[PDB]
Amino acid sequence: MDENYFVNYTFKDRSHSGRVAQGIMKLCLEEELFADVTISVEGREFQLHRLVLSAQSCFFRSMFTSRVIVLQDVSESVFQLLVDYIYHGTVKLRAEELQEIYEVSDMYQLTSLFEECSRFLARTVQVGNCLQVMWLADRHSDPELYTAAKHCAKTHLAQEEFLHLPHRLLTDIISDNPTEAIEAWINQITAACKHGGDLYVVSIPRRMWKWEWCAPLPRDRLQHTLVSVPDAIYSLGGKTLQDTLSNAVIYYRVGDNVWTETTQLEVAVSGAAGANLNGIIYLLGGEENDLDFFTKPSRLIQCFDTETDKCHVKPYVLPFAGRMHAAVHKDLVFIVAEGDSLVCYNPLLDSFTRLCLPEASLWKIASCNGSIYVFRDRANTYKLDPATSAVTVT
Amino acid sequence: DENYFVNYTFKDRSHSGRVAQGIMKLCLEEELFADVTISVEGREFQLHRLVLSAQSCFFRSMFTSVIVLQDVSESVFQLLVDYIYHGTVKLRAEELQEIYEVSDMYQLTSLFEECSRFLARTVQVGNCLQVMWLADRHSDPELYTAAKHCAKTHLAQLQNTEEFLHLPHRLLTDIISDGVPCSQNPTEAIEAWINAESLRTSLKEIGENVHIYLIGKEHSLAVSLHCAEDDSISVSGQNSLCHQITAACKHGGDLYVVGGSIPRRMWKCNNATVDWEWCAPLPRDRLQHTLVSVPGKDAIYSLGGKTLQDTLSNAVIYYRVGDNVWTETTQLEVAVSGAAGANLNGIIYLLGGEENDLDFFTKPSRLIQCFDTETDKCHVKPYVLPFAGRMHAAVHKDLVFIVAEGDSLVCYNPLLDSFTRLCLPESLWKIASCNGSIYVFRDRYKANTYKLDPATSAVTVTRLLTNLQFVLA
Amino acid sequence: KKVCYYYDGDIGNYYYGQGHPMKPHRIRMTHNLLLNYGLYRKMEIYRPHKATAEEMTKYHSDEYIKFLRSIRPDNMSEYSKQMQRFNVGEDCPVFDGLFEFCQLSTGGSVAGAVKLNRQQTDMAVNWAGGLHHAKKSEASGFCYVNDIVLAILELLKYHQRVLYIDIDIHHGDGVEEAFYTTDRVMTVSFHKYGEYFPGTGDLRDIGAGKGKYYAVNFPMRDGIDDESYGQIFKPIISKVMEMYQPSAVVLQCGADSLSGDRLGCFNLTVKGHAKCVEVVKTFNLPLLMLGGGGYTIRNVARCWTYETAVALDCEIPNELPYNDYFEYFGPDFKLHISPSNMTNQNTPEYMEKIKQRLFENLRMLP
Ligand SMILES: Cn1nnc(-c2ccc3c(c2)[nH]c2nc(Cc4ccccc4)nc(N[C@H]4CC[C@H](N)CC4)c23)n1
Ligand SMILES: [Zn+2]
Repeated sequence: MDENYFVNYTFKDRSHSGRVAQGIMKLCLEEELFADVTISVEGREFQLHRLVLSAQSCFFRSMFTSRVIVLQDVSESVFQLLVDYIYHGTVKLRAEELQEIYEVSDMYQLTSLFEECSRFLARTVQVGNCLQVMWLADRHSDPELYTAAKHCAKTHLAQEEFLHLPHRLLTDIISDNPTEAIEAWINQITAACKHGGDLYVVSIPRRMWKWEWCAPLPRDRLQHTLVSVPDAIYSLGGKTLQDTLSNAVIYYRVGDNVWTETTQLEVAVSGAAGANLNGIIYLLGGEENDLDFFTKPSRLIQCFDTETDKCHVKPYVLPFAGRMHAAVHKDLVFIVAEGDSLVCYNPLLDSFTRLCLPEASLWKIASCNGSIYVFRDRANTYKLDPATSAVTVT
Repeated sequence: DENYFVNYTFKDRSHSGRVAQGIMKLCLEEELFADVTISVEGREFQLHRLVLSAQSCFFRSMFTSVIVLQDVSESVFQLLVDYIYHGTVKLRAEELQEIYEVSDMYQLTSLFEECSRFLARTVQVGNCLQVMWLADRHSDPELYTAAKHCAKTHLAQLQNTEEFLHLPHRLLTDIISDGVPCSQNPTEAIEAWINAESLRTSLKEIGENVHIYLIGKEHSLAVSLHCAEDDSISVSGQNSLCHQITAACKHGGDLYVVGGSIPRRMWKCNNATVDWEWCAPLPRDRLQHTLVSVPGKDAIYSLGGKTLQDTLSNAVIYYRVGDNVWTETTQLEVAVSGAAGANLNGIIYLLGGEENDLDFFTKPSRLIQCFDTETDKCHVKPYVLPFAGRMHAAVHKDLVFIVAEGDSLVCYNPLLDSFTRLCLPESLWKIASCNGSIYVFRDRYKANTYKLDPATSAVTVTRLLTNLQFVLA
Repeated sequence: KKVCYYYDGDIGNYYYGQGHPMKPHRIRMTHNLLLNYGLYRKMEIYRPHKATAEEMTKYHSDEYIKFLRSIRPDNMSEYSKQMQRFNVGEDCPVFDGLFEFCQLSTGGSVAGAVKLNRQQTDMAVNWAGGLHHAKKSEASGFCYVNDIVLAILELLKYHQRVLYIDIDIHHGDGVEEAFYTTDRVMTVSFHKYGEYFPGTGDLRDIGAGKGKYYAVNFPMRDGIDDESYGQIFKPIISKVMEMYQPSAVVLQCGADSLSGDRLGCFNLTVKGHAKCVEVVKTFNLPLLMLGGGGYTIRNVARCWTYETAVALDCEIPNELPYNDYFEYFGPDFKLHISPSNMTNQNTPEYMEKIKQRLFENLRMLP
């Protein structure tokens, strides 16, 4: 550069963003000052602030720049929590006032909340309300929610809202007993993985069968993970033939039966659980190195970026260490192990959620299109609804 | 957040940035919602009560209780407000005194501490008394000590500063409280200070000690230097260990060398005698391990280094000076060898070396990893150095000077995570910091030593071992 | 029982070069301490015969031995391409009369092993041998000839299965390499591991092939004290000899393990170190105590007299006799040393995990 620290340099305060954020938090809601505006919703009056409202929302900037002002279609509760979000930044989302918050936060320019409610409305879509959600995602500019509504409309198309559905939506619904429904119209082994209906399985740790034959692994490993990224099957971690923990990662392109080598994990783990989340690979705990000569149950989270080919440890630790098995339901991973203590991990947010399990053996959690299926190692097929936390025997 | 499918709290980690970047884009780019007008020297500025109150605790006390101030100047106010709104300001040496006083008066601590550190880093004997008095008035501990220390080191020259004569007794006593080596002759100036009991009852003479040790000529000789007079260096020791030194560290006024056949032993020269002592041998078979001396722990650290099997070692072992024992500590994040090592007020920095390449090789390294002595934990800096390889780092004041292969010389500051390129006159060089200056030594001479100051980036030539394998600060 | 002592008088005159750690003078120190200590009379003292090169080459390659026979300080400029492939020259320096010392060291070790070989005695204290690092093809460590291998090889002629316990800080890689494959020799070393000189001993490494489950190595960390060492040593050897039942033990007492060593990171007391000898003595088998690695010559002497006293089952006092080397020892002038305090990174769970793992490494032993 051209800045002598002994003569002239510029100082960048990395704590400025937090300082102003908390200054707003403390000096706006806890004690009301410098309000300079008043907004009335359904009778209730909110003593807001012009600057904050027009700072992270361009509806209140384009609508303020160009005394008491009354809104048109928002509830007094929903708008109040919106105010909290625009002021605190941490709001409490609830499934009852979800359909409304989606629209009000969309017609306001609050993008982060718009995506948040989009994810909420996409992970709680039900076949009964699927078509209504599809119409909701049609009126508003939401492609991701539109596809999520399309899936539940397609994978359950066999079973009012569909009777009067316009042909425009029906074309997209049918693009991806179909004819009967459309008649009405608008009138041993070490590792393994499932790649779109191909139950690939790993004599010696080199054989692969699909039975059939495939290219052999470029490394002999045990207790190595295996994922099904849709565009190759990845192998990470493991224990070497010399009883030492592995640290290498290799692809497997389905088209060309070659295993390419790539970046190494920052922490060599074994027996970890693997979960692919929309192109990012999550390794779940495992048997980490201990005392430089043995292993220990571990609670560590490994985020490996497939597109960019990088690896990283998040500081957060799993609630229960040791061997674990995980599955991807929707937008998040459900993690279980022996102990009947199911946990839910949502990678986008920084938080877990614990849930009780029947006492009933190491559990084996799955993730079907319909719902979750937690198996027992000894205890029959189960199906639990995460919304109610209630499990029903098959 | 009981149930993600029913009800949970939603937290935006990007909200603070959404607001901070929604404030610059409005309150400055397109002035709106300006409730309050504040004028400095007849220069009105349209300002918001909310932002200034949310950052300053002094303006808030005025808003709650067209304001016009008196002490502050217009130019310093412009960038002060551009700091409140932006957070980034361009500090300049000429006007920093005013920034110090104004920012302290406005309780803006961040831009008060960073100029309480700018002042503490550019303090010289010309203005040492003035800054020390100012720090006393503004009740600044770190700058007060960093100004009294400079005054106490150069007390001999300050005897005719005309401010030493016009000083309150408390300040003179605090100056003569510690340090003040006999080379400066404290009694001579103290006698003229009256022109009188506390001054003479407590004046501890530290005594000048050798502060620079060169190792070289390969019967390898270790010569000692002590910068004296003005901008001049001298010689006060020609000790020869008659062994093969492979590593060294300077702790206090002592030179802890390591080496000999099977270089695992230790020695120590007090520089007061040619009688070497014997210390606990290094408990590891490692070479190219950096030696860092931490005076605030009375310890010497050995970090990194190659093993006898040509595999890099990420092991750190310290050595207590009093107990005379080597003890293990937390390992480094990545293994290095030959990395320059510098300790900055308790934090040990490992700069570069030869990181292990993927294909069983030792690539030249550019990482900066720091291991905190107090927390005893090590972590890697996200950014990297511009040059990689062998280099000789020397802490100067609060920042690190790094001369690698070539002639480029960066000035890494850890707090700001920023560098500053400086061009040396036109060979792998070496540097150190005697007194309050930087000395740069040529690896092989057959001019040898250049003394430079970062201010004005000037390199003055100042003026016998053929080889210079090790130079210690 | 009867005790045999082997020491040639002119074994402390083999200067290793200036500044080298290993000084064979320590061998004289012990033998000078024994006379003034009132122990020489009680023990049968012999004189070691220079082992012939043809006898020395029973394990080492013939070219290596001839190279040793010819290398001299003067006739060395021509001998320049041989030092760079035999590891001689820098770490294992050449010195005046190198091969003569190489024969004196192997002499008493093989004569002793002959004496227990003939079922004539019980203990053979050769404080001059114990060089456990010289590899078959070339030198290593500070050694040149691995006298231990010749001693074991002599025992193997008559004894069926033989033990070798090593308590030197280093791994003694030479002996292990010499008997990795074979099942007739059970080597158990208590070394220090992790960025140390040998670098070969690891819990995962055992004798390959026919030597499966034999070469029991115990890695350790720095600063292990006497109580931990006692607690670990006994319940392993008492199980090894309980599933191996060796006919004879070859036990090596390296003096690196003591505290205050030049090249050792351990923390030990002479009682703690010379308790391995009172442990093995209670098994009542032919026992061959060798010398070995020791670099604190003052502590090496203090250590090596004490196991000599233990072998005789004699009791000896702390006050040192006024010998020739009396001025060398500490101002207290006592025999027993106190351990300067240093942290023991051998945590109880760590040692217990290794002890258990070793226990199944011997329960699988046939
Ligand atoms: C039973 N026993 N007692 N003491 C030893 C012993 C024996 C040897 C060494 C040693 C201890 N410590 C040492 N440290 C170093 C410094 C170093 C460390 C890491 C990487 C490079 C150098 N180099 C050593 N030797 C080299 C081997 C290659 C040869 N070309 C020159 C000499 C040795 N064994
Ligand atoms: Zn040894």
